[PDB]
Amino acid sequence: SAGFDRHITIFSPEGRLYQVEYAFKAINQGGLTSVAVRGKDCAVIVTQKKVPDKLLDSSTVTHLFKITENIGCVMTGMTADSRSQVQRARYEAANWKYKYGYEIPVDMLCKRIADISQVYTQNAEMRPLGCCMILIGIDEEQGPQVYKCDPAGYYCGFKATAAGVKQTESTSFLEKKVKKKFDWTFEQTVETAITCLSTVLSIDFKPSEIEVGVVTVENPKFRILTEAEIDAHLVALAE
Amino acid sequence: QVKEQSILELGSLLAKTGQAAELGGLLKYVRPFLNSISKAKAARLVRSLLDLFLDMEAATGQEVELCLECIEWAKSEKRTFLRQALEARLVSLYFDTKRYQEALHLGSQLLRELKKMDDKALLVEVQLLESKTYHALSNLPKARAALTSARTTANAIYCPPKLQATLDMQSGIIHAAEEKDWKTAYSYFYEAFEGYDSIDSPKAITSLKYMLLCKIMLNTPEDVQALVSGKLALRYAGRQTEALKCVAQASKNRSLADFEKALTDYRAELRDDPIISTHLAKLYDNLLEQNLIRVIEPFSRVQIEHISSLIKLSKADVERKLSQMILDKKFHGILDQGEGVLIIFDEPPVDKTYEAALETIQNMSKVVDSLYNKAKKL
Amino acid sequence: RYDSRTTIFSPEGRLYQVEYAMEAIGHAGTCLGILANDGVLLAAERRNIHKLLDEVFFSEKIYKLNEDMACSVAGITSDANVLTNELRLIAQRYLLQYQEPIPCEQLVTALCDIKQAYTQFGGKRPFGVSLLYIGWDKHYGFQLYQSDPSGNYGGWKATCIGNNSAAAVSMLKQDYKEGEMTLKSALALAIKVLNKTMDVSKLSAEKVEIATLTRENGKTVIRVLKQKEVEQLIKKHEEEEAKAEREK
Amino acid sequence: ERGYSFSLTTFSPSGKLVQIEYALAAVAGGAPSVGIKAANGVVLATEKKQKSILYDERSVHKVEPITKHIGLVYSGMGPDYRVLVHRARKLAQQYYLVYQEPIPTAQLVQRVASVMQEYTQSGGVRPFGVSLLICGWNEGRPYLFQSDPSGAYFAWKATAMGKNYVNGKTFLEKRYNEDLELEDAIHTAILTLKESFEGQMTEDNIEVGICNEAGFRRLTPTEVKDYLAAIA
Amino acid sequence: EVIELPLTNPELFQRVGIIPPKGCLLYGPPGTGKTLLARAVASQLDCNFLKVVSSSIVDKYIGESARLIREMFNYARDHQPCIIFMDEIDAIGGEIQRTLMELLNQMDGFDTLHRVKMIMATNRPDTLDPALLRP
Amino acid sequence: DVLPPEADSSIMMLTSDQKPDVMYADIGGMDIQKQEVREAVELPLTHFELYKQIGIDPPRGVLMYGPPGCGKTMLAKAVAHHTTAAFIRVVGSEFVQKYLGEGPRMVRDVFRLAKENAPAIIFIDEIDAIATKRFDAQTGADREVQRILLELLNQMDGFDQNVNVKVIMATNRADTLDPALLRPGRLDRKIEFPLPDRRQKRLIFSTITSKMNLSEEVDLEDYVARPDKISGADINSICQESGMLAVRENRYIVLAKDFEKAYKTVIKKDEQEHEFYK
Amino acid sequence: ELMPGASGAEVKGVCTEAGMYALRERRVHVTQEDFEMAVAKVMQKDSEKNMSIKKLWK
Ligand SMILES: Nc1ncnc2c1ncn2[C@@H]1O[C@H](COP(=O)(O)OP(=O)(O)O)[C@@H](O)[C@H]1O
Ligand SMILES: Nc1ncnc2c1ncn2[C@@H]1O[C@H](COP(=O)(O)OP(=O)(O)O)[C@@H](O)[C@H]1O
Ligand SMILES: [Mg+2]
Repeated sequence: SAGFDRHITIFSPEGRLYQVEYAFKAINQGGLTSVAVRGKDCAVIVTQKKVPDKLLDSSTVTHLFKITENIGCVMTGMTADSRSQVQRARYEAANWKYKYGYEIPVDMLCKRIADISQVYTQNAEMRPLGCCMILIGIDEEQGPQVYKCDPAGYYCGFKATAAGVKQTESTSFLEKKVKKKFDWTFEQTVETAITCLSTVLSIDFKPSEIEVGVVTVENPKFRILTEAEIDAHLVALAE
Repeated sequence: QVKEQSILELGSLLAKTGQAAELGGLLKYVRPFLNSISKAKAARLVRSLLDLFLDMEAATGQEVELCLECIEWAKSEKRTFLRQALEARLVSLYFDTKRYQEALHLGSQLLRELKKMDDKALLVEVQLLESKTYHALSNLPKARAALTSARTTANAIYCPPKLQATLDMQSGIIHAAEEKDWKTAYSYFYEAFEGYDSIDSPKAITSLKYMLLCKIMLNTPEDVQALVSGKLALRYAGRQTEALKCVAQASKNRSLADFEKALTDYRAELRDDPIISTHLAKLYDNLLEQNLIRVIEPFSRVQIEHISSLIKLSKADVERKLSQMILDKKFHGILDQGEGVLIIFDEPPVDKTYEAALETIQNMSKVVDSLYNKAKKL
Repeated sequence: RYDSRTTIFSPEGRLYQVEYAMEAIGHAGTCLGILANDGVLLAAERRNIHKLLDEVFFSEKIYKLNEDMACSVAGITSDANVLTNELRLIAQRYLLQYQEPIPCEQLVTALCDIKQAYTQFGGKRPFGVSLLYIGWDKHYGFQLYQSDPSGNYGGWKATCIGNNSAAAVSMLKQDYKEGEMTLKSALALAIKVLNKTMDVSKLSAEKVEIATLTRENGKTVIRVLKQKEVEQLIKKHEEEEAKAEREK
Repeated sequence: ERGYSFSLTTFSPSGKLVQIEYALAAVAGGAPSVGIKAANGVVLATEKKQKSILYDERSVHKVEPITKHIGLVYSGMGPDYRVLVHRARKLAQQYYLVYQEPIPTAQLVQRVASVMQEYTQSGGVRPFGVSLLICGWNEGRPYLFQSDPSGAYFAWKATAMGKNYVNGKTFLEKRYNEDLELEDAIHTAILTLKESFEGQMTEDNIEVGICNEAGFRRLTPTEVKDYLAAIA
Repeated sequence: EVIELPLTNPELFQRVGIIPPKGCLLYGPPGTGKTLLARAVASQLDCNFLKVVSSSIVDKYIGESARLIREMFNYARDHQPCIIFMDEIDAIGGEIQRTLMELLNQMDGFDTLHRVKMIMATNRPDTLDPALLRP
Repeated sequence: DVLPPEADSSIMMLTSDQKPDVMYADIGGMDIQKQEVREAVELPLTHFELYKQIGIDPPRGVLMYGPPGCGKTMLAKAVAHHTTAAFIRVVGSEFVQKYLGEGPRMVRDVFRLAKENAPAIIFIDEIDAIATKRFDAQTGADREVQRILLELLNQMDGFDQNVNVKVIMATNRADTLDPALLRPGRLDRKIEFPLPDRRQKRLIFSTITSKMNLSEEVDLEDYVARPDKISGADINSICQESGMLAVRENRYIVLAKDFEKAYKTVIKKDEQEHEFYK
Repeated sequence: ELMPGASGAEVKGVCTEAGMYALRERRVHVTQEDFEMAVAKVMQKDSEKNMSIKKLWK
């Protein structure tokens, strides 16, 4: 049964690609968790910021990457593979803008990244990148958009999603959340994201242990909240 | 196109007004029009017109003649599909008219051709009709065989909700008739009720009735009320539902007075239904037997009058029932009509010794015959 | 074991992958070809005949390569498709270069050469397709050819491949008259041998497709027989069997 | 013969390419999909049931257009479906550029089957773990085909692939008639999916596309809801 | 909440009308106090905690089929009242297929008069299969 | 003197105190399967005169095949409870052992024990392990498993006609297994145990919940009418989980909310699914 | 004729199943239709049921 799990191109007798599943398991090897919530007029990503050393430059530990002035991404999994996929996505966005004039939709960013991942899955040349990408962007005529891209090459839009070690619990908490109809304001969206992360981690969430990226209809620019804004959101959440 | 619609609407209005001779004349007059139109359309129209003619209560006796003349017309025009449709509806009419023997004959003479032809829906309908008339003729094994054949053919085609509901009805009826397992009869009746409800057909209420009847036969009458207060059952709540409710209440209270009162009140809904009437009579007889045994344990020489007072029936009915139980090797005792008593005793075993002694006497009678076969050699 | 790769010689000098492809040909549907005076025909069984399968190509086993050539097919579906397309390409390249139809045999050799390549170069599985060729040219007239997954080919007058190929070839050996066989007799022989080889009885026509090749006023018409003529061929076979029953 | 289940370029001693059969098993373990051809056109329906409400139903569409008159649904792996869709669209555009006429359905099916075959003729590359059901309309006639990872394409009148495909086929041959219409086709396809659909058919849980004379169009969720109400 | 009801109040299950829950998996890293928790609750109810040390309780072990079943049943529950555990905490939770079928046959469903409560504490979550997730 | 035969549990030999205590009443809605199994292994041991009258040699082997958790093992239990013969229960995993030649030895020992304690019924449980197709074997393990299958075939229908014993087998697929085992001589009857439908599911719900406290507002039909394809094991799991949910909230009467929660919990069977196989 | 190439034990099974139909109908005789449908039950063949697999070999 499990003797077919050494080459990504080998189908198991049950029709399962085990190497892709192993990349999915490697997604959790980063040890962190990221949650994305799409509000009525904004999208928000919050990721764990684990700096287990006073010597690290906390500025460069960021897992939030700006793929394009309007499209932001949060990475989960191995850091090197995630950064490689980030540069690939940035190059794809630049190529789209150069070849078609207008800015690439987040739809196409995740679609192209998933296509590259699938090509790596079908041709046994490169090991699949065990990094999950979550892209947020204000796509005109559709509002905010949040998309998730996996090592398998399956890209999907989400009202709210999560990735990392605590993915099932965060997704369950969000599923409990997005069901009770509510005014998904920007503050409400950040509140939902932070509450998801705190509930699944049971952490008091000092402002330096998390990173928040924000895109809004009012300003369709990928913005990373400063520590003061994180503190303000946390104290608003507590009361 | 216009002519067909006008004919069908005129037939519907006439059936609403009920002029059987006029409808028959219209059907005869539209016969030349059938050749001028297509085949399936003409079959659909003839089926609709005959259904409208037959549905009304104008039991003038010309229904069978009209069906036979339609069949002879179809044979003249060699329209086999419509011909088999007329035969199937004629079998149904014969079954509904209590003319079971000719229904059986027509079904038997048609089933061969309907097996040859691939129209398996008509074959399923005819097999169900054969099972129905066999059950109405008390030939339970043959009805079960016909129903099983109908189910085997049904699990090879798309059964419409009406056909599936009829299938479940007949399966539940057959299972109820064989009084050995009532849970599956209840399940099949519930399936038929759901299927009939999905199409808002009238027979759905009958299904409900049978389900309630089933819930009484597993001596769990309370659920009958719980079945009446169900989402699908509120719509069908009526006189029949309250009839079965009070019958279930009488069964729960073990009261034959209440049982007879319920039977007398809703005589239209408890005696006009052969299945309901038969099963309720069986249940009443069993309840009478059980109560008679219950009130007979303490006494030894109680009079019939005291038992009649205890169980609240007539003296003659109690005496006849007691004689039946005594004759049928039920509770041991002998009635003394001279003074009025039913004595009870302990039925001495049989004295196995004497029976074995008789067997040994027979055995050595055989041995003596064998010795008579011997001793011929001097 | 010496069967992991197509390019590994067994210690006895046997290419086990090639033999595996040859034996795998037996899984393919029965397709038969008979040569006869002024004609040459192929017949094939439709195999998968499910009622929900629309029949829109009408030639799922018979293909027309050139103007005066046709081929049967028995093997992997994809390999058969690519082999037939490449046969058509070779024939059209020859026609473009020489402005003359390719003389049958050469075409076979051409395709066969390519098949041989897949049995020699590494990293390529042998073409698990064997196919019959019928044709006519200006050199040897009507010709019937047999191909193998190994790329070996041979001229034949009557031969079959696929399911129950041995029984069909034995029946053809028994009931073939060299020199004095016509198109009608060849069709009757094909029908009877298909009936005997196909385990299904009465040999229902829609389960069998027959394509004939005949020369008509210098036009080398290639016909695929519609169902209607196969009905009357089956009826003819049934009535001959009934007449042969008269001996009892 | 487990020793021959790894190489895509190695015949088993029984002459079976086992890896292609494993790809077909992966196909059969996919989401149920049905495709039925009526005298008015073709209908392709599929179950787009997400794992949770979080997934955006309208983000990705399973039933996709290839040309104005050709549509195509799938059963099997998801990511390979997009690659096959892109290659089918590119082949259609190439045919249009060469011949100035929209590609016939049979020709597109043949070219797509060849493309799928290209991934089964070499080691180190995996066969497309998806099966394609392609609808088209040409010459006043509906066309429905199924292309497989093996590169084999047939001309299904009515079929179902994916989970409980045997149940879908068994439901067919009963509710399917060659003289139906596009509306009856839609109803029959929805019922066939209902035979293998777990839960309520929410309008966002089912994707249906119609290949009629006017071309191929994926049904909007409003029409899907209307048809579901007409059926249930 | 999982165990005290079968010990203290077995009659509530009859009140509702359901067989007591047998398989309770306290899965987690070894050496974190799983058996310590079990001994703590056992001492809270002073019930004899017969943790399985394989010998006289091995069931799935394919060396012997039914004699091992006999030892599993008779040694515990019958002789010693109740409260069981198991060793090789992650071995059976994770011929291997036949071993799993025999495990399912061993554990499937037994008489509740005699307690063979399988409080397992497997060390890892990935060492599980859906064949055991049934209540 | 001669001591009385000391025949005991031996291998299994289900004793009168070891009956599974499951009756046909405890089974909800397996009418066709119940009828076939009763005609095969219960009717011959009681009403053999009918078989002699027709002269048909009543069957010796039946196999129940269907999705797991559909009631095959429980039906075997019910047959065991309501039998007058000597029941023997064994799974197709206890046969496969180390020390080659113990599997076939176990098979022949079981069949000899059944012959000695005639009449007897042997319920061979899950059999996909050893009944698989006898393809060309090239290893010791393959040779031994095919040896086990061959011994099973020889014991079931061989030179030594057993007579007065019955063999019952269970399988999930029935597409596998050697045609020699599926021979009409060996396994005469092949009963299918499909997933319960709207009818069978209603009977299963009524049977399982006929013991539970339930409540007036609990309408099982709302759960029967759901189009989800769930098995009898799933029905039992739903009922037990609903009862546990009611108990946890300290309630002696099962309400509809806990039923809905348990049904939603049990229905969820995707787990991960990796969302690309689908 | 209705048994095209059985095993011989399948014939005995056919007779046994015809007798079983007679028993289930509580009769002692056996009819021709009974024998034919018993043949149909005993001749139960398991096809591939996957046209994708069957169409691999053209
Ligand atoms: N909560 C705790 N308090 C005190 N000691 C503990 C606690 N948890 C674990 N320990 C210590 O760690 C060890 C736990 O081992 P245990 O979890 O029983 O391993 P296993 O479950 O594999 O037998 C014991 O030796 C115990 O002394
Ligand atoms: N018809 C039914 N009525 C009541 N309970 C059932 C029914 N079918 C299955 N079950 C429940 O599901 C379980 C099935 O167990 P088992 O017989 O081992 O399944 P299988 O034999 O299919 O593996 C039983 O414990 C029983 O409680
Ligand atoms: Mg079981």
